[PDB]
Amino acid sequence: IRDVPVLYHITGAISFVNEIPWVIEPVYISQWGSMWIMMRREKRDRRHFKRMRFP
Amino acid sequence: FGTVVNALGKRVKPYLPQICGTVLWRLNNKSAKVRQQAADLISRTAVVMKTCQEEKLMGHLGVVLYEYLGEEYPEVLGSILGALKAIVNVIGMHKMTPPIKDLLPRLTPILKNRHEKVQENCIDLVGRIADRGAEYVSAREWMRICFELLELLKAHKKAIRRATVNTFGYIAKAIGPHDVLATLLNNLKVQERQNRVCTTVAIAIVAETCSPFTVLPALMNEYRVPELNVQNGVLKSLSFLFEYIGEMGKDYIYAVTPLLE
Amino acid sequence: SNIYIQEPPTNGKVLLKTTAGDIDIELWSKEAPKACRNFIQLCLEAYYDNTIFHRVVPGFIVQGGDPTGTGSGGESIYGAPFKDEFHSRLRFNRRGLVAMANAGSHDNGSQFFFTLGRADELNNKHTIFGKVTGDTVYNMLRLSEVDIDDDERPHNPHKIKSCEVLFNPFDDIIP
Amino acid sequence: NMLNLLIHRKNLNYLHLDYNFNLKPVKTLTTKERKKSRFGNAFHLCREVLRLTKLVVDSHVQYRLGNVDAFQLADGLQYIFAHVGQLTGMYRYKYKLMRQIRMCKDLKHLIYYRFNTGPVGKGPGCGFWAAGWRVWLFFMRGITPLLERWLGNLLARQFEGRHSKGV
Amino acid sequence: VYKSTRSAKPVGPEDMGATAVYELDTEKERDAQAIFERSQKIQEELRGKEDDKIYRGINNYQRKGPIRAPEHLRATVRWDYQPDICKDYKETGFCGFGDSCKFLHDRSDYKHGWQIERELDECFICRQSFQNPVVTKCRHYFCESCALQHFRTTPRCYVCDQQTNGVFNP
Amino acid sequence: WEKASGFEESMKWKKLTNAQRSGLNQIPNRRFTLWWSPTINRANVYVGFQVQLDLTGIFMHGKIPTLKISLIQIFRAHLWQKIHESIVMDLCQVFDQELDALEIETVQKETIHPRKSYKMNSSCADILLFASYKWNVSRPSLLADSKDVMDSTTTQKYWIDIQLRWGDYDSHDIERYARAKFLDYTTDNMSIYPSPTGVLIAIDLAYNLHSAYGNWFPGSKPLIQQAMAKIMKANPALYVLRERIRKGLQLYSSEPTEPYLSSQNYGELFSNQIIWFVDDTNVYRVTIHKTFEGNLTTKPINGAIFIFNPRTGQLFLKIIHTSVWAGQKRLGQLAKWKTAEEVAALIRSLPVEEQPKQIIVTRKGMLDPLEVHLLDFPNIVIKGSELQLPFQACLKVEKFGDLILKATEPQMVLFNLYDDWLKTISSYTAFSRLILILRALHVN
Amino acid sequence: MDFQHRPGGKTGSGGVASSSESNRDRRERLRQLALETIDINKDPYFMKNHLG
RNA sequence: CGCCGCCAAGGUAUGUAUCAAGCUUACAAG
Ligand SMILES: O=P(O)(O)O[C@H]1[C@@H](OP(=O)(O)O)[C@@H](OP(=O)(O)O)[C@@H](OP(=O)(O)O)[C@@H](OP(=O)(O)O)[C@H]1OP(=O)(O)O
Ligand SMILES: [Mg+2]
Ligand SMILES: [Zn+2]
Repeated sequence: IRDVPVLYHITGAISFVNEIPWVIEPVYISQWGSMWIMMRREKRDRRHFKRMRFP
Repeated sequence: FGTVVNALGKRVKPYLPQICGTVLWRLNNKSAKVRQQAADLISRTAVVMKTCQEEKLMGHLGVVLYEYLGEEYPEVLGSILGALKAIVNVIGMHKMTPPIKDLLPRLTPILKNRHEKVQENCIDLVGRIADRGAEYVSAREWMRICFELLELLKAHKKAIRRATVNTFGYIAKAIGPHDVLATLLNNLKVQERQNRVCTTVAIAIVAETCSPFTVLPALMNEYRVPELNVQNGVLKSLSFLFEYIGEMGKDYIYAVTPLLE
Repeated sequence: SNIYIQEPPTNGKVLLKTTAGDIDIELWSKEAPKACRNFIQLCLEAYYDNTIFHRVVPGFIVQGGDPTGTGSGGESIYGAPFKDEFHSRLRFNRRGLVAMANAGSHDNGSQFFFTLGRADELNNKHTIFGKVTGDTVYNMLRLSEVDIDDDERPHNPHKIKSCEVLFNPFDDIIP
Repeated sequence: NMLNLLIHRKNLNYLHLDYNFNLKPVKTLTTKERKKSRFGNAFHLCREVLRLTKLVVDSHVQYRLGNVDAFQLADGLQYIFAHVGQLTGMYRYKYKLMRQIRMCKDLKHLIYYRFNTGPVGKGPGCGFWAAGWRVWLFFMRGITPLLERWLGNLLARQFEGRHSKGV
Repeated sequence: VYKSTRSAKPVGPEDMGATAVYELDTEKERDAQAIFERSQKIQEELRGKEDDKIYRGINNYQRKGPIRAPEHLRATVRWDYQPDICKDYKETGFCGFGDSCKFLHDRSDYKHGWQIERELDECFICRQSFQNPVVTKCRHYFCESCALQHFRTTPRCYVCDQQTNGVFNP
Repeated sequence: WEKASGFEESMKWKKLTNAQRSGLNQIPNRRFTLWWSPTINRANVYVGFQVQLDLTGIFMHGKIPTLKISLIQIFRAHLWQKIHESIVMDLCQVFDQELDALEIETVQKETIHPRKSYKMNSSCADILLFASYKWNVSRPSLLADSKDVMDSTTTQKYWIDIQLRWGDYDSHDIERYARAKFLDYTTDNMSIYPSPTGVLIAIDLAYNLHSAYGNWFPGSKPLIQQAMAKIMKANPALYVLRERIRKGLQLYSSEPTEPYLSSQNYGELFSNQIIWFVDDTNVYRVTIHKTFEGNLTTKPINGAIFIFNPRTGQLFLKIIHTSVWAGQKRLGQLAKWKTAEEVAALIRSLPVEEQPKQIIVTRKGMLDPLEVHLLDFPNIVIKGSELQLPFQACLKVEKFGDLILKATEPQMVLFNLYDDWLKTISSYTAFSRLILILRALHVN
Repeated sequence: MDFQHRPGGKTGSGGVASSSESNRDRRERLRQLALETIDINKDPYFMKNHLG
């Protein structure tokens, strides 16, 4: 889900989400390495893969 | 071909598919001027298809001849208009498949084509449309073609010139003789005969169709315009008018005697 | 494709066998919980057996769930009538929708209705709680016979002869 | 709700902005209303950055409706970040960003020919979407002040009128 | 009556159309890109072979062509309502630009699509009962003794003063 | 091409204001753009935004103005609606034949809803067929199949919907379009279909070709195959579209007469579906001889199975060796079963795109043998027609004559009968040449 | 197209008139010319009669 | 040793006279 801070106008006009992401760079590079591995293993082992029908 | 199929009459029924297939394919042909043979053959065999209980294929080649009339060759388009004339006769006007609501507006720019054959067939068709189908317009449209029928004078064939004055009479019986007549009275200052005597004739036609007392005050008025041509024009139109109306001159002789004196 | 189903997924289905045929209404249980609980509870009581379809406005609606047959008798399993449950993705754009029938305020009972066409006048006025599974929408288009005799209620209305519960979420007992 | 309020403020009512951010006439507009209703690049460039974020948000809401899963979402918005231009028409109104469209399409090859190293196959599934996400954020990093300024001038000219022979 | 299949699984797809596939052209294995790929492949396998004349197919004697559509993208469709028609030549029969005008030269005033849409949403003289309603020459049905008294008043009729000429009939 | 009066000697010497004197002539510039409309408007270069014209279905993949002005004058006077109404009335009128089905009570043309003809995202049922009772309909399949198992819901009424589309060189396959779009509307929820059964018919105006994909109640599919091959062959609205393309394009034939086209089987061979001719007359054939002894007897020498593709000239000549003329029984009566095995082996041997959609045998003795040997291929029609061909005269030409006689094996050779005629003439004319040459060798 | 450098024309133009209306306008124009020249010459013997 | 990928204006006039929603303050007040 990733709930996140926000900052909204009292009129409900605009809702700025107010955060800079800030990841620790070894754990971030290793998380992307983790799902590079897992996502190769899912494209290898899906019987046929369909995307989204994009709008 | 025409005499043979007119002799065979109703016995030609299992040959109309062969003929109409031969003609519809025959009407492409390299543009090589065997397309007025196809269109002339349609105009000749247009008679035999009504008396042989065929109006479906009449409705089939009426709409085809509706768009072979964007030609650049004049002698092709003249035979197209001859064929389409023969179909407008052999079917009713109010029950034909390229209907007159959107057939006459295709014919108004054809009418600016200075070839004699195309002019001739176009105003024969516009005359039949203008008396029998005057409810298929804006009644602005008849006004903007009765400025076309002044340039459709000065046409060196005399059948064009005597058909266009009939079309003025019919346009007048449609939309009234106060708009077409101001047109014909602005036409009287041109310097050209073949173009003033044949609008004088048209003034007499619009006179005798929709009765004079609709033309005769304005035609009596424009003797006061100090030009030679318009004065000889209103006198020549009184000549053709009295010649046309005959015994109705008992009513109008006292109105024109102070003019002729 | 380009066709876009454009409405939330269902959960829980009830087959319902009227004299016009079999109609398998499948419910939006999550999107409208109290009304779907009402409907599977009453179908599980066999409340609706021998109940007629007493009003047909052909092209607009066909109503049922009146075991008195006049247009007012409906007894929910809440005792008092309950609340309307609207949803922005449940609207009356098509046939096959099933909705509780209201007389104004939060007054929903047993009396419900099928739609027969487009019903945009009823948006935010009635609680859509189920669609009809296709190949059986024609059995509920059998219900729209032009026999109406009046502004409503034809000669021989179709009666609900049974009411199964093909799938039962949210555990219940009858009375 | 504010791109539609510009249209309702200018009393157009023959243009329809739909929920996926297109803008369509509905009337074969006559030429006094062809000339009042055309927009510049400050309306349209904002409309297509909002169409881009509408596609990304529709991907995540398709995932959290639960009717598409995580590998398929990851391949989804990798396709979104890689193939804008083909699905937003934002380049049309600001053509300098065509470079970044190409820079997605270039680096896509980098990723899409190292997924397919080995027995993995030449089909869809490359859900490694960081490297396109980054460049379409580095676009917005410098398109924040520019079309904030363009919309400043647009809202000024709408709410206090244009100045004829001023500057 | 259409009997139902009577199973609890709902009507449609599980993904609710989120993998709708756009299958309006030739399918993947028979597509011309795939035929080109087959030809490419089989020309790569037979290389040391020199005219073994087993013929293999048409193309293979020695990705362009009809190109494959993205299956995962519905194309965003508009209506191009704005017709290219000379307003002049439509309503006048004369364009000042001749055949150099960039518009159509059509003269048909058939309705547009949106126009079809926004129509698509929408006795008697005495005034008594007919006491022998009896006639004259010319359709005039009067009551009997009342029209006799009418003849005592005036010899012609009441409706249009037509000459009865004494003639009076039932 | 155009011939007509671009010189235009003294034109009809008119007045010519300014822009009609010096401006550029738009009309050849837009007939060229009309002419390459499938490849200038192809659907899949960028596959994003497309804009369909009003009152038609053309979709315009690009901001090209001259193409739009070319493609609107040939759909000028509401003619998309007019083609829709014309073909739907022609194939409601072909269902005056009611009792030749199971029956048909009525064929209700439903209420003429405008804007159906080009509403692409949704559809309605167009003509509804009522019945007395229980048409036992099929599962949905094309009208290019043959199998038609026909075991599904026995239903009362059966709708028919007809769809029109336009070309564009990347999607011109409406075997696939009718399938995909039938599925799209029948699984839709804005549909107003009156029954789960009926068929959707797709026709493809530019690149004019037709198919359908629905389910089939018994006497319908071979009816409507002929019933709309006749509509594509002849229909007034779908003829004024044809000639209005030709007049907005300036094309003319240059032949005196209509080029041999009729309701002959010659003419649908060349609709880019693969059709094969099959000659099996010369499977068994006997030499004429005098021996040492004065007696006269018969020798079963090796025979031929001719298989001929008329569009490409490919001649699959199967040899049938002498030595399978021993051991078997009813030798003049088993070739019809030993032929269909080899022809289906040829079907299996060839690539996927080269195998036929239709096979036309000679005089009928193999419709059920090919039906029972083509169990692995349901969708091949086997037909006997009146273009009987003298492939026996192919045993008079010497390159075939020695190769058929002197063989040691079921050799299965290939030849090509259109030598280099397709460099200069069409398949149509080279076939009209080849049947002349074979019939001329046959009679003399 | 050069939409800038094409020989322009305006919409609703009605076009250039035929020979009869053009030379009738030439005769009226030439009448106005000769009338103003004799007016400048102040000729007292020029008369135009009842028929032009 | 492998360029390239395209929107808008420029044409279907504008200028007047009566007839509502859009937008505007919800005010100063014997
Ligand atoms: O962009 P698309 O045509 O939709 O297809 C792209 C890509 O195209 P470009 O390389 O032109 O950007 C390549 O496909 P092709 O170049 O072969 O058309 C790519 O590389 P591979 O083809 O080697 O994989 C891959 O295509 P594929 O579908 O084979 O993965 C990929 O496809 P996506 O569109 O799914 O990214
Ligand atoms: Mg200008
Ligand atoms: Zn024009």
